[PDB]
Amino acid sequence: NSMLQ
Amino acid sequence: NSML
Amino acid sequence: AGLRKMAQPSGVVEKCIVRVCYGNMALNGLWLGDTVMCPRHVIASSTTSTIDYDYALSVLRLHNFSISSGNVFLGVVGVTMRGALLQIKVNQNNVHTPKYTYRTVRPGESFNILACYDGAAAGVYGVNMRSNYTIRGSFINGAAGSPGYNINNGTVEFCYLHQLELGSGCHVGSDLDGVMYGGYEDQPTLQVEGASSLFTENVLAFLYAALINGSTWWLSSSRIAVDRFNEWAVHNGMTTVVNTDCFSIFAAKTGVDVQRLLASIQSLHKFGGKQILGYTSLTDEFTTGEVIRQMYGV
Amino acid sequence: AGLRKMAQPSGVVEKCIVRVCYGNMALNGLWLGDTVMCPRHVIASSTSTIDYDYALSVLRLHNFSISSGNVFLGVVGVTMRGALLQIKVNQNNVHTPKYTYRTVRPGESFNILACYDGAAAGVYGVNMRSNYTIRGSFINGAAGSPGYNINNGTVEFCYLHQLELSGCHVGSDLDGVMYGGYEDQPTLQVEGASSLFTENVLAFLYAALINGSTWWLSSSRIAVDRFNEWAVHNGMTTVVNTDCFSIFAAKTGVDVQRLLASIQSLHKNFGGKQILGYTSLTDEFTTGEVIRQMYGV
Repeated sequence: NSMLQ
Repeated sequence: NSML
Repeated sequence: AGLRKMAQPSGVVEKCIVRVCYGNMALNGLWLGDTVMCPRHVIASSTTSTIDYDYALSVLRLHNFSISSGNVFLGVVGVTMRGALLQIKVNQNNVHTPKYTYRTVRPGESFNILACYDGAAAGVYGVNMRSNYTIRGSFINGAAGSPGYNINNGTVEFCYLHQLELGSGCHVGSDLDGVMYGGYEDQPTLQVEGASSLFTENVLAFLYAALINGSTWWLSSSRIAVDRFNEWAVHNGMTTVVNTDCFSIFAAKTGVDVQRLLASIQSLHKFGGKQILGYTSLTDEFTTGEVIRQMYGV
Repeated sequence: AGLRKMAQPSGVVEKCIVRVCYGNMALNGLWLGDTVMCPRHVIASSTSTIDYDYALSVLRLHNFSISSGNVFLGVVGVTMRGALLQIKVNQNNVHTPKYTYRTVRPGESFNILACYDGAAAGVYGVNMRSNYTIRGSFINGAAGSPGYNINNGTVEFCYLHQLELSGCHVGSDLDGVMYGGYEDQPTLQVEGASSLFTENVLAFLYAALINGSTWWLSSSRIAVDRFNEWAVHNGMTTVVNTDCFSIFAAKTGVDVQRLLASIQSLHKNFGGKQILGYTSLTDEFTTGEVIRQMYGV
C-alpha cells in the first residue's frame, strides 16, 4: 500500500 | 595545485 | 573541478514553511501571502483506508486547525479544495514571502527538495523527475507538504509539494496547482509506478562532466548515429535524443562529439569494476544546466 | 523510506557571506559580528612561493572592497590567523547567528555552502576523508566558501575553502589551521592516499538492511582486528568504534562482524550491483545521518 506521508 |  | 548533486540555497524558502495540524494528522504547509497550501489528506480522519475528501471537507472544524510558523500561530479564515491540496486562507500575511511563481516540471528536469518536519526545514537536496513521475527522495511520515523549488534570478519557482510514498519506495508529490505528478492517487491504494527509463540527455551531461574532470577510460573511439542509438535504447531502458545541440558547448570544450558518448553509453549500460566520478552505474540525475553551472559558473 | 545525502538548511549561514576583493583577487568571506574571515591568498600578488608576511606588510586597508550584496563594509584592521585573514570591519552583522568553531575529524559529515562573488550558489553535504580532503565541487572564486553544521540553533563553522589539489578539495578550520597540513601555496603537493571510511560504510549497510536491501549480506563473520589488517592493504580505514552500531545490530539482527565479511565480499565483485541505487561501499553517510533519516531522531 501507498503511504500518505 | 590551484588556489581557489 | 568535481561534480556533486547540489541544492540551491534554501533560505528564501525556509521562511515559508508552516506546521499544519488537524486532529491526529500533522504535516507541513507553504505559507505565501495570506494563504497556506498543504496536502489535503491532513483533514482525512484516517490515512490507512480510502478517503472521501469532499465529505471530510464538508465536516471540517475550522477551529480544529493549528497552523504555526515557529511559535506564531495563524488563524484560519477559510479552506477550499485545490486538487490534491488545501488552499487555506489565514488571517496574517507572510511578510517574508519571496517573489514566486508556480511551474509544473517535466521528466528529466531537476529541482530542489526542502525536506520538512513539524513545520521546520530539516534537510535540502537536489532531485530529478523520473519518467514515471516519481522522485528518489528521503521522506518519512511527517514529510508531506515539503516543497520542491527552483530559484531563477531571485524568483522562487515552486513545482512540488510532497504527498506520498508508493509501495516500492518511490516518492510522489503534487504541483502547486494540486495536480498529482504522474496521475497517482492521494489514496492508500496498491498503485505501482511505471517502468522508469534513464534520461539519455542527462547521462550525456554526466559523461561530459566526467570528461571535463579528466575521466576518459570509458571513452569510445567508436561512434554511433542518434537513430541507431534510439532503436537500441527502447529495448534497454533509456530515452531518446532530440536536442543533440544542447551539447554543442560541451563538444567544443572537450573535442568529443555526442555520437562517441552514445557509443560509450551502450557499453557502460551494465563498468567492469571501475568507476566514473565515484559512480559504478550510469546516472541520469544531472542536467546539462546543472553541469554547465558547476563546470563554468554560468 | 529512502536515503539521500542532504545538507542542513542554509538560511542562517547565507546572511554571513561577503565578497572580499583585493587588487586582482576576489573570493568569499564570512562576516560574523564585526569581523570578516577569509583565505589569506586574497592578498597575494599572483606561481611560486608566497611570503604572506611580506604581502601583509605592503598592504593598504583602503584597497579592500568588502561587500554584503550592494552594502560596502569599511575595513578597520587586518590580522593574520594561520591560513586566514581576520579583517576587522566597521559594521556589525545584525544577522550573526549563535556560532562556534570546531575542527572536524576524518569521517565526520558537514555542510558546504558553495559561494561565488560573495553570494551563496549551492549547498551540499560532504564528509571529511582520511586524507583530510573533501569530495567537492568548486571552481575558481569558491575560496572562502564555508563548511558548517547546525546543532540546536548554533552554527558550528568547521571549514573555509582554500584550494584544489588531482581535484581533491582542501580548506582550513576557522582558526586558520589547514586540514591535513597542506599548504596554501601554488606548489606541487599531492594528497595522501584516499581510503574508504569503513565505519561510514557500516552505517550505510545498516541503512540498506533497514530499507530492505539484503542481497549482499554475507553469512560469514570476521573479527574487527582481522578485518582491520585487511582494510589497510585494501583501501579502507580501520574500525575502532563499534558501540555506535549496537542500536542497528539490535534493529536488524545483524552484527558488525557479518557486515565486515560482507564488505570483504563486495570488494571482490565491486560494481556487480548497486545498494539502494548507490555504489556498494558508499562511505559518505555517518550513523547519525542514517538515524536521522530512518527514524527522525
